[PDB]
Amino acid sequence: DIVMTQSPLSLSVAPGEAASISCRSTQSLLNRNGDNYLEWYLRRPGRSPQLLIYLGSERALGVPDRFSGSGSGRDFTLKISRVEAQDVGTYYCLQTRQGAFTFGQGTKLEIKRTVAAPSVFIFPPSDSQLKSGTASVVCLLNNFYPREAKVQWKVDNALQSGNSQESVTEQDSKDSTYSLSSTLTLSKADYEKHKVYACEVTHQGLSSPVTKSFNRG
Amino acid sequence: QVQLQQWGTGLLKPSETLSLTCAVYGVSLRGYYWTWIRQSPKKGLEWIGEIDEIGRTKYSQSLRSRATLSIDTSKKQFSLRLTSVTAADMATYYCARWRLMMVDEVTRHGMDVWSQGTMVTVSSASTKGPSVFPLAPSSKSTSGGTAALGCLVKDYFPEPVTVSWNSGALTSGVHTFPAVLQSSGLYSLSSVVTVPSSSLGTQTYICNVNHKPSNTKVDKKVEP
Repeated sequence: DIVMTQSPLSLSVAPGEAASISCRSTQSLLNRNGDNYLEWYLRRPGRSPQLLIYLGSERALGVPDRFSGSGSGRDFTLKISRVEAQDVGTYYCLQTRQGAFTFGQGTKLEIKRTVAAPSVFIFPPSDSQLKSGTASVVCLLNNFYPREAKVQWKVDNALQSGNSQESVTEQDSKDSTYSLSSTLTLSKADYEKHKVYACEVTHQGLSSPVTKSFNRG
Repeated sequence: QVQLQQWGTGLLKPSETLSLTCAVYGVSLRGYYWTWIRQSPKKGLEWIGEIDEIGRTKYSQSLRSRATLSIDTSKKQFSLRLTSVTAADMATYYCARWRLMMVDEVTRHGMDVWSQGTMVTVSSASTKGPSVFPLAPSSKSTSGGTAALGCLVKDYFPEPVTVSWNSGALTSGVHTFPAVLQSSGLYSLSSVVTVPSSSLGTQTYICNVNHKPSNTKVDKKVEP
């Protein structure tokens, strides 16, 4: 019944600048000595949680000097002095005082890097899939920033809605770029009916929408 | 060099029982507390319970009714059982090792080691094997020196699918995208890799898909 609320839900910080994730508990986590029962965990993209801070301020083993917990009582602040590309992921605060053992909301750290542009590639359907009775055309957007992008599918210059599903990787822990994969799926017969299938990509880094197309069908 | 390995039920039908077990390699279970922590968007990050080497247990009140933590120091493996699995029990599950230090009170120094994670899906759907299709390089796929190819894991249930390239040799530029859940209730996933265009034809690129719930491991060749 101890609730942990973290202040910045999402944070984009430039490489070299400081971040300050804040945490708050309904009840004081203090003990007689003065130590607080708070621990900080970092879940990197794709990995399991790691331990950063324990007992409010003590760094874990292998945790760089940048990570530094502080605070007493109910309010607590995890500070990273110099954010780097590796620091991407969602951060949590945990109370160990009163046996509910409740975590915090979570907080995504994102690296505000240089505006980049998607390397757009388009893949026509496999011969095996056509034999299977379905056809899937893939569009790939590789290593771009920011995350926000638009990928519209146009068959014979006719925008198509409801036949595609897209997926976006998380920020690369090295170059802080994203990648996107959109898959237009439809019947084998419906794929024979139309000719050209194009993937129109809209991004901030691009001057104008970029379109890629294959024409067999 | 401490390794915590998790196995158990990856797919449950509603009201059935969850079994998850963590084998510790490297250290004896003696001297630590052992906790199961689950993660889901509905529940967030949630503490289920911890266990001792003696057998003493601490549970969350909500899950106390249907949770049983066990331990076997000789076999160096502890387990969590969750009964009457509901749609709120579908989550990723981790096992952790607490680090504790005694100064007139058991103080806790954090969960130093965590597990790989085991996705547990609560659904009535039957296990379906994936279909692997090659996304091939072409003039459209190539962009200057960089060339793009891919492997499409079309239709599978439940979620766990692992994709490696060239039997793990190729990790440079390998992007495995999060899967998408189709209207049909099955998943779809794409893994791609950006190689130098000169490598096409001469090099041999293969994508290894492994869907353990269906016991389906396929190696597919990507030909330009």
